[PDB]
Amino acid sequence: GNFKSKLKKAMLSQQITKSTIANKMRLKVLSAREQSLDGIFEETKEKLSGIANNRDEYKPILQSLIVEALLKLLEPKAIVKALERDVDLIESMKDDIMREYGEKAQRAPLEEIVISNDYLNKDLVSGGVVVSNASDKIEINNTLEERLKLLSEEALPAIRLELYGPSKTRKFF
Amino acid sequence: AVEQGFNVKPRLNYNTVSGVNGPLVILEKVKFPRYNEIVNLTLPDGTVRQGQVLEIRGDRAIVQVFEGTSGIDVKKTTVEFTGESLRIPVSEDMLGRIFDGSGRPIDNGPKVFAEDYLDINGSPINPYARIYPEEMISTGVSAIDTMNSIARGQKIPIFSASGLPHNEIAAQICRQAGLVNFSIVFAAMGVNLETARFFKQDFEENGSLERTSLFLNLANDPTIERIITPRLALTTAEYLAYQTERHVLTILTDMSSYADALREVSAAREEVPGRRGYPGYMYTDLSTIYERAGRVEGRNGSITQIPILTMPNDDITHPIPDLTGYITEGQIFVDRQLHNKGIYPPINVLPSLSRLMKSAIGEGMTRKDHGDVSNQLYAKYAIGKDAAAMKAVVGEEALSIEDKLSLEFLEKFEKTFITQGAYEDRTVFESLDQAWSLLRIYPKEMLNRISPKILDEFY
Amino acid sequence: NKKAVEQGFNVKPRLNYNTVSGVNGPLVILEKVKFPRYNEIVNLTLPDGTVRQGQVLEIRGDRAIVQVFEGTSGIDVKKTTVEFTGESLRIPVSEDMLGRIFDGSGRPIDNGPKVFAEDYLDINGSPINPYARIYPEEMISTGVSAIDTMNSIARGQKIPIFSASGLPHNEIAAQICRQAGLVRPNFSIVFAAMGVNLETARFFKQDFEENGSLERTSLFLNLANDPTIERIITPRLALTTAEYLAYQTERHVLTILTDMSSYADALREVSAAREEVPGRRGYPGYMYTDLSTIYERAGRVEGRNGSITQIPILTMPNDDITHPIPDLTGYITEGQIFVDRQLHNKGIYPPINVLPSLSRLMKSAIGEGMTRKDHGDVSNQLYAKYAIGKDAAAMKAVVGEEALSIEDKLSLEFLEKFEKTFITQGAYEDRTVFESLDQAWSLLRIYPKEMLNRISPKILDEFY
Amino acid sequence: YGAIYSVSGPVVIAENMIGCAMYELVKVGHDNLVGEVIRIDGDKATIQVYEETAGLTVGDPVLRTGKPLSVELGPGLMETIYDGIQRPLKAIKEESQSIYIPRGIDTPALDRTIKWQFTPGKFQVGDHISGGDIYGSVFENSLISSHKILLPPRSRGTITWIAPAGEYTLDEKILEVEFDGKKSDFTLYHTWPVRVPRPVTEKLSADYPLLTGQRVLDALFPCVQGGTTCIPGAFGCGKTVISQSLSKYSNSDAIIYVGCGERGNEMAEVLMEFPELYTEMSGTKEPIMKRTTLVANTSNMPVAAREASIYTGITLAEYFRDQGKNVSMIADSSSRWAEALREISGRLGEMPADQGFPAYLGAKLASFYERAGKAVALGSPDRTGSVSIVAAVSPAGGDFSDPVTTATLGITQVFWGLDKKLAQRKHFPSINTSVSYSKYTNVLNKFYDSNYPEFPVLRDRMKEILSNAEELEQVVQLVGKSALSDSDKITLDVATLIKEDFLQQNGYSTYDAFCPIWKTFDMMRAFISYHDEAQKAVANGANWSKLADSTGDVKHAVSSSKFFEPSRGEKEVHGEFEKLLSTMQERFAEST
Amino acid sequence: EQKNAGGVGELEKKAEAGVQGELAEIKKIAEKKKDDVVKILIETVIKPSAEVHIN
Ligand SMILES: Nc1ncnc2c1ncn2[C@@H]1O[C@H](COP(=O)(O)OP(=O)(O)OP(=O)(O)O)[C@@H](O)[C@H]1O
Ligand SMILES: [Mg+2]
Repeated sequence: GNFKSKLKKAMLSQQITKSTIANKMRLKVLSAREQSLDGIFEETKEKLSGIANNRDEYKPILQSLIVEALLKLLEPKAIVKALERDVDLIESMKDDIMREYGEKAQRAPLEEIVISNDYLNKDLVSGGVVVSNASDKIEINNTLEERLKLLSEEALPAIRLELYGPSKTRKFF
Repeated sequence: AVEQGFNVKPRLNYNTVSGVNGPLVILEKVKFPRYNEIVNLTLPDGTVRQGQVLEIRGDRAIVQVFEGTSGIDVKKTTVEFTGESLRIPVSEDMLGRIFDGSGRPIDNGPKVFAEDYLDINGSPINPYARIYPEEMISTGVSAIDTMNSIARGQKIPIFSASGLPHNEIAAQICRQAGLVNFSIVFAAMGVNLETARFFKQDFEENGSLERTSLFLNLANDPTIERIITPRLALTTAEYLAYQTERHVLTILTDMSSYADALREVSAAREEVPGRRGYPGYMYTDLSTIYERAGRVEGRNGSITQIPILTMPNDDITHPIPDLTGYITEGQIFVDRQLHNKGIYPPINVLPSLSRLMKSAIGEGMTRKDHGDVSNQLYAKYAIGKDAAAMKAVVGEEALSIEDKLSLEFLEKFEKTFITQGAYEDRTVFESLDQAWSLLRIYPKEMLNRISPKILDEFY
Repeated sequence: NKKAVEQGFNVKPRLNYNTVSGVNGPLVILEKVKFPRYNEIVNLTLPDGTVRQGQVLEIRGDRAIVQVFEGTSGIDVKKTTVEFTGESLRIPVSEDMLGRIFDGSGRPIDNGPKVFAEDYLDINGSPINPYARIYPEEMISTGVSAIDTMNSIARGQKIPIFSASGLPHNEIAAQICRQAGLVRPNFSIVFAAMGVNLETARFFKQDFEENGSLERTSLFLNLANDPTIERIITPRLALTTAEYLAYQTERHVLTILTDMSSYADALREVSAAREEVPGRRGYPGYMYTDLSTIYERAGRVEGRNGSITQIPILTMPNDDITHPIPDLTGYITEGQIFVDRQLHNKGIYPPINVLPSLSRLMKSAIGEGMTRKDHGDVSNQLYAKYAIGKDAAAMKAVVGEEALSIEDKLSLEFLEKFEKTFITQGAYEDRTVFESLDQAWSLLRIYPKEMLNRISPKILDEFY
Repeated sequence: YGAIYSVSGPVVIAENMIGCAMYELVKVGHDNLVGEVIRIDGDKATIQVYEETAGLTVGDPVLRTGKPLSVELGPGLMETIYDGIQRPLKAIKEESQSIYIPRGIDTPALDRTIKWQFTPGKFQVGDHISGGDIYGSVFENSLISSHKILLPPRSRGTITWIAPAGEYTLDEKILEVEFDGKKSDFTLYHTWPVRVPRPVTEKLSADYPLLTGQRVLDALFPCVQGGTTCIPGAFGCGKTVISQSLSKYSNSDAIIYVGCGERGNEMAEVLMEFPELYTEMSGTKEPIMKRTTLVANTSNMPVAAREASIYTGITLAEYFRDQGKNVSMIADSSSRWAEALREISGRLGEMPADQGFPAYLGAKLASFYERAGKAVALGSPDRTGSVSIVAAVSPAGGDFSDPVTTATLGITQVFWGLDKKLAQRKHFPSINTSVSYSKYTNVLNKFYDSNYPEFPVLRDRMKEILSNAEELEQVVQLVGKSALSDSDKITLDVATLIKEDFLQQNGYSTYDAFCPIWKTFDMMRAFISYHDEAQKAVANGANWSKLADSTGDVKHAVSSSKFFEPSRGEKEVHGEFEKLLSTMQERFAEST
Repeated sequence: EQKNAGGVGELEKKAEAGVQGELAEIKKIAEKKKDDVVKILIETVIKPSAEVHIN
């Protein structure tokens, strides 16, 4: 009887040993999915930086990326933080930005929009602008990197459906 | 075809903070604040803490910070409004994962590959779409399997106190809670590392990590996340049980600690308090948590909540146990007196109750004598307690023959029937046979609660 | 020599505020105040000309909230002028205070001159550095057998006296004052009255005069007629006087704080006047801190031979230890001397119940060099057998005297001869600690040698 | 630099402080009083100053330090006494020449003039050092030798230069660590916020017992090295004496004795007596004071500083745990910490919750008690420490229904309840054996089976004897003892003997100041063998009265076994006990 | 019993190889649909909506 009791304790350790290896291998597959997913987003960042390089194609990008952010602020004055590369482009498109904001919003076009002297980091921000309130208090990070981060955070289920198909376990919804 | 949408919504970074009273951060110049909306407080240090909006004025938006307000300033703290309520990324891969109180994994694994984002608060399940739980869970515990039966879809807490083996009893039920396998969603709200390690070891030894999800909000973790943990665990359980058709056994622990978190938030908000300072809406919050368990029409899954509630001063009249017993479908009462006597499990059967026992302990589901035996055992145990009081007060010789027989019944009921020890695994039929062995002490004439047909058949 | 005098020669004009934003309860709120302090004492001049003295308690921007000691009755917004002294309450302290009778607010009610102050000391004082505080390990032969054999009092102990309303706590406390002395070879008593009646105050004055201690006592009489707000500052004045006379004058001081229940009642009234927390039984949540500020000013300090011993006299409402005042007082102080209504009704003087009584400074100051080597064992055995006797008496009342065993009968006999001969003591009779130990040894010799399990066997062999 | 706007009690709402962080340390007033920000209402910022508020004028400057309340860990802590905010009381006294503590003294938390012998560790130039790794050790005193110098947590990088062996002060550079091209200079000491627990690699299930030295605590309700412990009880019950005895005679490597709301005379007693006592650890007789530091914040000290004292003490314990030592924090009154919290809350205006104690009291107590536990230190080399928190709760009115007591019972694992009935009648330790419980009896079975296999069985037998005697006394007190059986009389007599001789321990007597684990086990064996022999002899047919008359000598020998001084050693004391059982067995056979 | 117990815990290469197929399948799916998923993510990021708040 004593030997049988000792074997029971050893057997319970074998289950823990098998479970620990099973869980470790199970998280290996899950970490492979995240690593594969990170390749999707890292490749997207490379093309997002590539699209910013195309000066002609980036002109309508910064048209929307500024007016869309200004329409959320709904402030008559704004401060635009942007890369030093895009400062001239914004200075050229400022009138179009004012007209588009005044058209999309029922209010009059914003009184004064000024490009902040402090420019975005070249390594981190690869495009877009970070507009702000007149007092530089309420700001919207509308950069391409921030937009991609928001998308990668809040669009995961559709990426799952595209890549790994539907969920076999799921039955409703 | 499943419809999921790609969309990018910019989020305003509000630098304006005008109050960090307690665990509440008060903003000043929010544009169209949204009630019950997740915000991210980027601290001056750099770390971000999640927050939830509890009240909005014309321009203010009071935010409760889950990770606490320690280190929050006004000049360099920016609050980023996500524009949507909290949506935990749910997936069938959550089984085997250990999450924090805020849903962030702590098992040294990747972020959960979301299959869908579900609102934490959920929605009230349609009463017409519910199914009355009739399948009886044959928990190994004799004091439960008999005399207070648990069904698939029941919300039956464990009313315990400080030092009582509520963790051991719940872990025993989880080990052996088969029908007459169960996925487990374990929510830890402010329990100590001893209890968390016990449960984790308990699951690993029994092999439950293949099909369990843990939300460990330890005592070291911030106290406000005790509000968010049970909702996260129960929406994960709802996802599994309904959208996946699993049989989830949700085990909340320290619901008293959750209510203490509510009181801490309610006191900070300076709201009008209820009994013992608890919020006047604590009944509604506890009901929202508890009523997320049950069977649903069409779906082949169920949720069986067993929230481990520790009564603060072993008093069932406390607001937390009172409202929990009023909301839930019963209670398992762990007795300090029985624990002192050395009885395990120290389940005091008299205060314990199972409202679904009546439908789950009929003929066909179990033996035809379950209800009669349970009622007779209850009556004789009450008579035994009264006889013990009479022996304590008046002289023992004054006790009648029935009183002496009932004292003997109490002795053998507590010391042989209730006393079970871990790993015992008494089947319902074996427990009923042992209960009959207990009831065979009395002559068949004395057994009033037993119907004559059952008495003739089984005595 | 003393450089603190030179700071005295400095006149400082004080603002005279005619602005009173409003008065509510015992608090008067001032407005447009120029840089208020937090405890500065202010002198309100009422329209009738009488001058109350108050101290600010909360100071918002250009606003001060004064509570006056003599009550707010008669205060008018238009005519009252407040003078901001600019410094917290400071009793004028001198060595000539020994032998005087002052009032609740420190004013001399002795019909003599104002005290020729040697230094102005803040009544609140400062906490004594625990490193700079010596552990009191010198017994005090209080004469009383109970307080000398079972509750021995050290030189710096702050052991209070717990009693009910009608008990003779004043009679016992006066006995200690007239008999206080070291076991191994005079105390400068400092008496503070807080809300006591005229009969009690006159009894204390006459007892001090009769025993000759009045030449070494500075009484602070604050009777029931006196305003109920300055019961707060009266013990502060007494303890500041004692702290001076001990730590700067090298005098061993007895501090008697009678009717600390009345002091705590005044504290509760002050707290309930504001929107403060009610604690337990209505007493403020900071009552522990205030009672600590009072009691913890006793003790001996390093490098200074002066010592202060505190014998506060409480008044338990229902003779219950569970009441907040006795509970917090026993939590803060270093013991208690429990005066028993049951013993008083039985006819024992002093009616000290030793079981609720305790002396935490007995462990030290009881030993083989300070007292006799058998003192601790004898006291422990006496408590054990007296409690056993009380339990045996209860069992006798319950199931008759015949059911008791030989041990219970011996316990009853020991309790009878202990309460009747040992605790009982004349009001003017003092017993040396060695004589009290001899009587205790006789009481133990009632028992056989075997049953004495608390006596170390060497002591039992040597002293039986 | 802000300004003071409102001073009401120990809280100071200071205006013109936009940018102040929560719990950020400030300097309120011209004397630079130490305070922590609680609320930030706009530019206003309510501060709980840790000093005396008397004399603060509206308009006094308030400096913003920028860092939270940070204890100063490092060499020199071990034999000192602190003021709650880690101010050395000896340094304050020496600098001020006054028996008082002046308001605003800014003495360094650690002596800077003292030169410490430094011995560099296995690390050298170029080795990648991580947070919590030991890069050297210093000789602090004879007892606590090699006070290992730890790299601060959250500090990491490659070692650029290390100081060679020699003598160094705390301000002198000891190490230079390069992280991402930025050099960081490290000294012998390092600061740590008291609010945040010091990180550990992984906590472990505590298994080695904490030998308190008291018989009942060590046998009936044992505590492990690394587990929270609660000691409720009214005044005079024995919580302070139990705590001091545990600190004196425990098997812990270091003691962090924290007194919040305790008298200054208890601190004076500890400072006076601890150097006199000696320990047999480390192979030599060294004073107890060489391995115990005191955080003294008495009851008359500022109210708000009790929380700072608790947190400073627990952080010192966590530091000596990360050093791999077996530390045991001793908080003198968690109830007084809670009363300080209640006073601050009432002065602030928060909702009273229960009894007036703030609604966050339970969470704060849970976090503080969760700081404790056995754990593996953060960095290499691998070493394991533990913090045992044995905190004495002080219920209001002597009732265990207080909110502080309820929260403490909910969070802690060991509950040493004290009954005032036994606190009177000199029955110390006045442990209530009916309500007290220890949840480490299950885990301690490994140690018991390894060293004293019969210890758990004997403890269970004594517990059931005590329970049976409690029931018998309850029935007898109302129905007399004229109907008890012989077995009932034996149980009552043996349990009265146990209460009078075994359970009660005179901690101030030489024989019973410290009853070690082996002596306690042997005396449990003696008492249980006495009870078993009496039961067997009476069951054989002997009348209990005659048996007691014949075996009074054996009963006296058993009851006087406590007088065996443990200083004789395990061999001598156990030799006498083996003869005690043999004589008792013979005197029960000859009588029968 | 001890000899049998030791063999059970050594078994990890089989478990590692079992998941090795899953990693290959994940890598294949990623290499197949990277173009499509990255292109649709790019379309979403590049094409915003100038939408004013409803209120
Ligand atoms: N183990 C013991 N052995 C001997 N005497 C003891 C023991 N424990 C307590 N005592 C005695 O009882 C007294 C109780 O004082 P103690 O400091 O223990 O009180 P406490 O319960 O901690 O009070 P407080 O709540 O006021 O801090 C001691 O001063 C001592 O005289
Ligand atoms: Mg104490």
